[PDB]
Amino acid sequence: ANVDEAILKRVKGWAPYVDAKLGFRNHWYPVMFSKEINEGEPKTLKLLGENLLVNRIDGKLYCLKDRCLHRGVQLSVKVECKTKSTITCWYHAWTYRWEDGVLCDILTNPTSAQIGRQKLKTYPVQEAKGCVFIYLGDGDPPPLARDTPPNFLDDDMEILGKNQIIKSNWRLAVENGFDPSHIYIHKDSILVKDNDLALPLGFAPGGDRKQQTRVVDDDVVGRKGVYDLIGEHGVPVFEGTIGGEVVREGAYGEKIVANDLSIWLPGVLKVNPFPNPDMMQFEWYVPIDENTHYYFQTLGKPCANDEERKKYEQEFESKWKPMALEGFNNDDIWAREAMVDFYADDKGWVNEILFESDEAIVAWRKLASEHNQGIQTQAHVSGLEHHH
Amino acid sequence: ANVDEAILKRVKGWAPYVDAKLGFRNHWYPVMFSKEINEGEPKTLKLLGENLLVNRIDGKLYCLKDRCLHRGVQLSVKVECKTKSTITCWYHAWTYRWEDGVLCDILTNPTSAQIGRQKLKTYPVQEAKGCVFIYLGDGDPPPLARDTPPNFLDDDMEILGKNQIIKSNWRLAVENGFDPSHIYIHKDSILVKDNDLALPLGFAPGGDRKQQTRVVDDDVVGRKGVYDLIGEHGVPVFEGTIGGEVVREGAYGEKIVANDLSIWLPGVLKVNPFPNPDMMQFEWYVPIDENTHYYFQTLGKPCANDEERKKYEQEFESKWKPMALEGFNNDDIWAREAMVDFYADDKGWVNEILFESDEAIVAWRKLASEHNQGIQTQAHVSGLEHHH
Amino acid sequence: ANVDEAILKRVKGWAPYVDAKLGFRNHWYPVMFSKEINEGEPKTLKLLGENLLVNRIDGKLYCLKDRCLHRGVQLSVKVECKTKSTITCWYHAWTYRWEDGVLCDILTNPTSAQIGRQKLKTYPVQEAKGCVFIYLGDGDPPPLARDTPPNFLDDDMEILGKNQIIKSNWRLAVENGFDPSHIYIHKDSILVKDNDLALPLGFAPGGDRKQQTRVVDDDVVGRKGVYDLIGEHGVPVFEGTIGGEVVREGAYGEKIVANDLSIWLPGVLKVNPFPNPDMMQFEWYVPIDENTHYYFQTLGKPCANDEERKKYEQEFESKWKPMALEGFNNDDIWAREAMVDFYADDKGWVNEILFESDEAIVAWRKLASEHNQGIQTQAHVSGLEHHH
Amino acid sequence: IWLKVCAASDMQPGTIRRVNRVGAAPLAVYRVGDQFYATEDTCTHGIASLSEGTLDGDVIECPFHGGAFNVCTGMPASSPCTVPLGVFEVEVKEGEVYVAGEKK
Amino acid sequence: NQIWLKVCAASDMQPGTIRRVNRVGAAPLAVYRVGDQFYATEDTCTHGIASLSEGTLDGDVIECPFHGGAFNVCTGMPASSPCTVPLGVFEVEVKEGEVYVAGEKKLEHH
Amino acid sequence: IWLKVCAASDMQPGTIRRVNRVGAAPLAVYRVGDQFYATEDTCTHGIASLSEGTLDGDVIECPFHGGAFNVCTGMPASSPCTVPLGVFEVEVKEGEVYVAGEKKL
Ligand code: FES
Ligand code: FES
Ligand code: FES
Ligand code: FES
Ligand code: FES
Ligand code: FES
Ligand SMILES: [Fe+2]
Ligand SMILES: [Fe+2]
Ligand SMILES: [Fe+2]
Repeated sequence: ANVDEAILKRVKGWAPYVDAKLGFRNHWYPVMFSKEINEGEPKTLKLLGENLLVNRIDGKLYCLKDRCLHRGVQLSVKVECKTKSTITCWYHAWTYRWEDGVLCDILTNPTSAQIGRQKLKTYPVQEAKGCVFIYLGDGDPPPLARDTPPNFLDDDMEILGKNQIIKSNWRLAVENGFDPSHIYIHKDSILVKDNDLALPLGFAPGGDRKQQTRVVDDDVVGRKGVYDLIGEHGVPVFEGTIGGEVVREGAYGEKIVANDLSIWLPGVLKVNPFPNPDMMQFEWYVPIDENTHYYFQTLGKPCANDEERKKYEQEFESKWKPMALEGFNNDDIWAREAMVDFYADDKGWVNEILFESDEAIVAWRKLASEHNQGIQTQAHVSGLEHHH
Repeated sequence: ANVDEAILKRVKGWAPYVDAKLGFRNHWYPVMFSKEINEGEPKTLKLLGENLLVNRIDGKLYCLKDRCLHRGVQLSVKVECKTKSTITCWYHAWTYRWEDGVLCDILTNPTSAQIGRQKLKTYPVQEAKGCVFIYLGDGDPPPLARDTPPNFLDDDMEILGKNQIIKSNWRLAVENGFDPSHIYIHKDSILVKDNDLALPLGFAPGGDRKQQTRVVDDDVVGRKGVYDLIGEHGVPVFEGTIGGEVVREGAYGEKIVANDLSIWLPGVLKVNPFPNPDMMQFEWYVPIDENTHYYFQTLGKPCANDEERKKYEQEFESKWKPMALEGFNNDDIWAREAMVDFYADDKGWVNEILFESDEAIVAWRKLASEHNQGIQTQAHVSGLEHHH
Repeated sequence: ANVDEAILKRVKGWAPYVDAKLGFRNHWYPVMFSKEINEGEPKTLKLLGENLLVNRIDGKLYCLKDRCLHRGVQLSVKVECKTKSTITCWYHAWTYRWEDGVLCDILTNPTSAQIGRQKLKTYPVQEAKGCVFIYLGDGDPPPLARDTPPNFLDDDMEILGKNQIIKSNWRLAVENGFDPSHIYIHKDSILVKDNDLALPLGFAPGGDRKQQTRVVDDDVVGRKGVYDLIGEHGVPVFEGTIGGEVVREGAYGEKIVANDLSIWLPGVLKVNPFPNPDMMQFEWYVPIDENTHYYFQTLGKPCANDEERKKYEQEFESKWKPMALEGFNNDDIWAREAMVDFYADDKGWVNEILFESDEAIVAWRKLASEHNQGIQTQAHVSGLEHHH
Repeated sequence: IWLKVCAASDMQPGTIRRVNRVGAAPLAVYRVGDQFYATEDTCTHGIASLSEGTLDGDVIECPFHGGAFNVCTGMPASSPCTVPLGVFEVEVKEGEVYVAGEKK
Repeated sequence: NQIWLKVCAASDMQPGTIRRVNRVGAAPLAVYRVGDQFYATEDTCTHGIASLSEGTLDGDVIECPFHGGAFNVCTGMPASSPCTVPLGVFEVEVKEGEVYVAGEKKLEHH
Repeated sequence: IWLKVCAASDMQPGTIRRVNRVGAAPLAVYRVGDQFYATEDTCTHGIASLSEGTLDGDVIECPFHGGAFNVCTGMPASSPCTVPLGVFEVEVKEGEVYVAGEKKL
């Protein structure tokens, strides 16, 4: 495990989750957009703490661990693709096939007994909706749909987005996204006014605990997640008061959005409808290492033809990206960064003082602890260890 | 504790002091000047490793821990004082009263069972002589006089000073200030020459070790400190020799200063008279974290009316501050910085080789060990721990 | 030990070497060139983690540990050499003799009982071939020849060089230098074409394991090292292939070089002949701290007279240094740096997957583990510890 | 004022039962051996239900963060809990469990 | 070379010992004696260039002298990290108290 | 040549007794079982008084940093001490302990 055992013993309700500082292994993760990786142009990235290399050959994507088996250097320091189906380490020329990672040649010693008897780690890669997903796991991968929110893969759903590296552990990002009451930080977003949005300040919960969410563990595709139903029995808060006096009010716009929120393993949020009544937002918080994550944002809007796809793209570039993805979510970024210190020593998982709306987050923590496909560990990064 | 147990076991004469890396809890500490904080303008700072917020409401100062009870973010990332007597967290709007830290409201859920059932940590704050003191401790505070050198609070004593952050543990600062032989570093100071001060290179001890210092175990107000008496029976050294040859001379000025020197818990030096015959210097070395401290300097002079105070204030700005506080004490700053490496691994507390004048330092280490009111620990910072 | 006991237990063939993270104590090490240290101008440097001061007095070099015995400050912060044969600490004026480190005076207290009783650590210093060597060890030093490669000290051998600090543990530098197959990284070096060199891409080994090297531990001078004889039975690679197709060719130049390679304790390589058939290269990888080393480069060429020494120097500045030392070796620098991460956690020493030519590196590891004169430890840096 | 909770036999030793109260905060009835105790059910450190925690002797450990309380005094036994639990007097008469109306 | 290679007499090997078998034009083999039974694998560790015959045998598990990795001498399967590639196993038989090892490795199990 | 320290009975085995001399640095007398020993009182590593330390067998531990010396040989027993302690001749006669004016030659 990655956390002090004394702390894990304390969080009995979700120890696996608290231990998953590096994220969950054996799940699909988006890491870039298709148009960002070009033919024969190897790109480097770090996922779940592992340095990876991705390349496009004859249109298809291939993923190799960016670390020579020999002396452990990153092949990317000086890329040497001497043939189209292989890559040669710049150090002693050990050569591997992108297709299966097999060490097929060694230019410095053609007679070496290592030739054909070593294999560099490879990971499945798949492109869908213009997004590049890497299965950071072992063995045959499950269907991509299992690790994607409902409707993301619909035939007509046109996906557009933006991606960046954010300085906070991935879980802080996930929790902030699925946090019902964090809506308060968005009260002054330009999107609220500029898009006539109705947005309350928070919620006065209603009904019992079980009614606050809907745990999905029976989906046929196998996706595991949780729906935030705080608004089904709760009273929306539009007048914020201190000592009984109104000090702040919510937004009374006409457009009703974000009344269908759900978080799904390995860590992707679905906001529907948002940022407009005819759109959806799908965002991932991908673990890069213990301190950072990819904030993979996508906005989906059904389009029936190339004409509507072009129109949507133009609206996206001129409005949605700057007004919503940035104008609205930028506050989410520094919010995540603000929780770093409290959880950096792993003590925040014990000292946090939660309130009613956090029931949604607790549900997520439990689901994640029970249905994740594996805990990434530092040994996975350096090399698994085991003594007879 | 805060230090390797193997080390603490070795320093039997002052283990608590060596363990007090983060400073002593339950003492008053000056952190800024009254003029630095205005009505309704919250100010942040870190004291003994704790992030704090100070505000002035209706002229009176209040101090709250700058950490929300909910998700542990600093309230100061985005200040929201929505009513004169409260501060609202920017994240989920938990609202606290500056007066007692009670969670009086939660805008995102006015029906929360947490309202009125939680309390943000508060610390006593007091202004005296234009200085802001914070009692970084628990329970009812003792009189401020207990933690201040004699005469600092005298009715006619006019106090003027300067404050800044220095990169060295607070203890290194304390020991340098109370170090009888450290005056060697001041041999070329502009103040010595420009103010005709008599300053030897050091002292040849006289009498017994017991006569070298005078410890004050109790006072009218419970003060705890040590007086440096090396000059009572010691022989001032004005000629420095190497192999019998004179290589350096002390300063043969006519002004005799610093004949009365004492260090007091929690860590404040009193030099009288200094830098001139009719003046006094009181300086604190306040722990900010294990690697830094506030070097809070003040110069006091009795003044019977507004006329003398005005004059003094003019002289302070035009002469004393630039010639003494900076021109003299600046050398103390890098001297403190020079000892950091040796004590950074806590091994200097074992490997140091002391000589006679260090009796003063030893006396302070024992006094501090025997009379401090508590050892600040990292647990105080993150949250006290204990299992039944 | 400097490394996890679990790892040392795993590397049964060279545990002392793996543990020698800070380098081997009790060996001579070059740190600068004679012309870089002037009469009466003390120079600082860190060797094996220890801060040292080197000074020239009456043309002879002396070395004192750059750490006052009193409060552990570096004397070099403010150098005070008040008499020709001494140095006085800027803090409390403890004075030491350069020749024996004895505390001979204390300006702040000429009557202290410490005078004449304490001694600052001194290290032997010797100049040879215009290079400054320091014996980082205890007791009377062995002949410098023991820690130098054959011919370096030859009377006619004119030595010229360059030195700099590189960001990698010294061992990664040594192994990269003695690595038979790393020659691949130099395939595009300007020196190759510009000096018409013959340079293969690697070697197909031939013969038994023992024939791959010549271990030297029967040297009358005490020298301990290993010769790389991979070329005696191996077939050099000049046509690199992938899937049978040639993708790279070695250099078919006329000048034969680097056929006589040897590595010697404490960590100095001898390349002969190189960079020209009438020259030799001697380079040290000196430990500064666990993350850095001095890359001390020297090129040697017999010179019968001043006229030849001058012409040699001219070609050195105009050709050898820029085209070889830099033009050829610069690639070795980032190669060393490239191995830092894999070995930083000490796990690389277990997970590395070696091949045939690494037999030379294995031989070196064993030779170094068996014949080093001591393992430098952090305790040597802070102050030896024992309850014996 | 008193509220009939249940028959003493309705609870096995070392178990906990949550007692809901319309228009009021839930309560937790703990059975320590043959003894019965009652406190507020919601942990004073958050929103966790103590009735879903672990009872060790007369000390209840919260399921969320490992904080703990002495079910007899309501005082914190383990961090991070700091705010004392509300204790309710309890009496068993004729094998029947009764809990006081208000905390005391 | 040939089907069965004569190694030595079963009596020339004490239980728990290892013997390296060098072959003309081929990689060396290592023969292990576990009690009164014999097994064989390639002598070179699959993780590097170490000779397993120079390692330590514990029961039916051979530990490599280089990095501590290990293998089961009967199956040739890795028993301890960092080893991950299986060893080739060569059948051994005793004909008239004489130990013989196969010249070709066994073909993949299950 | 000799200074009267105390009666051999005034010191229980395993105890230390400081001896203040006029015009000179203090000495320390240790009783290791039934035999007595003496050395300087000041630790060679600083300004601590070994008489305020802890005696374990024939080894005295300094209260300041844990350094130690063998009270018989005056040789360093534990780091950080490195400088030998001066040893002074002790003599018991007629049930009384005496210490030599100067340290042993
Ligand atoms: S490090 Fe890649 S071939 Fe050697
Ligand atoms: S972190 Fe302050 S109200 Fe939620
Ligand atoms: S630190 Fe050098 S003389 Fe005090
Ligand atoms: S909610 Fe009970 S110990 Fe935190
Ligand atoms: S060579 Fe055998 S474990 Fe590495
Ligand atoms: S003064 Fe005695 S060990 Fe340091
Ligand atoms: Fe948000
Ligand atoms: Fe000073
Ligand atoms: Fe090289």
